[PDB]
Amino acid sequence: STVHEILSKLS
Amino acid sequence: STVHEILSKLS
Amino acid sequence: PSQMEHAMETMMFTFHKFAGDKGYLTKEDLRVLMEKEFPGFLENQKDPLAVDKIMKDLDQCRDGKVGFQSFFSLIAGLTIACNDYFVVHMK
Amino acid sequence: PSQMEHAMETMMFTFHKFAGDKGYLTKEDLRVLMEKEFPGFLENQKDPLAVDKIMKDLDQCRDGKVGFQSFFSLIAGLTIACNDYFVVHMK
Repeated sequence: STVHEILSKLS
Repeated sequence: STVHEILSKLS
Repeated sequence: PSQMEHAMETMMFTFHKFAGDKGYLTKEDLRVLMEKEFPGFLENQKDPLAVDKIMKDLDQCRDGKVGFQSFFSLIAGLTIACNDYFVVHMK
Repeated sequence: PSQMEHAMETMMFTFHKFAGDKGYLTKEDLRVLMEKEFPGFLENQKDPLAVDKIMKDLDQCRDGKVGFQSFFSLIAGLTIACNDYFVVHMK
C-alpha cells in the first residue's frame, strides 16, 4: 500500500 | 514454503 | 516460513507465471507483467515508450529475452528507488 | 496492491526493522536478521563463520556497515540461487 503509492510518485 | 525447501538444500 | 521467504518465493513464482515453460520473458511478457503487478506505474508514467525503454537496459545482447537475473535487476532498481523515496520523505 | 508490491514492501520494511534509525546494518544486526528470517539456512551451513564471510563480501568499503543496496545484493544472491535450484529440480 506504501510501495504502490511511492511507485506512483516515481510515475 | 518452497523457498524454505530450497534454502535448506543450499545449506 | 519467514516474511522474507514468502517475499522471495512471491518474486520467483511471479517471474515464472509470466514466463511460461519457455523459462524467460519476451517484451510482450514484460508489459503484461508490469501491467498486472505494478498497475499505478506505466500508465502514470506519461510516455508510450515506457516498456521498450525498460527493456532497453534489461537486454544487453538485444536478443529480446529477459531472464530471471535481469528480472531481479528490474525489481532491485524499483525497490531501491522506492526505498530512497521512503527514507527521505516518509521514514 | 499486487503481490509484487507486497513483496517489495516486505523486503524494504524488513531492512528498516533490523537497521533502526541508524539506517544501516552492522554484523550483529545481519546475524539477527539471518537468524530470524532464513533460520533453516544458516545452521544447515556447517560453518560457524558463515555470517562473517557474508559480511565480508558485502562490506566493499570495510566500514562495517551494510546499506540497503548491499542488503539487496544479498537477497538477489539467495533468490537467484533458489531459482537455479528450482528450475533444475523442482518445476
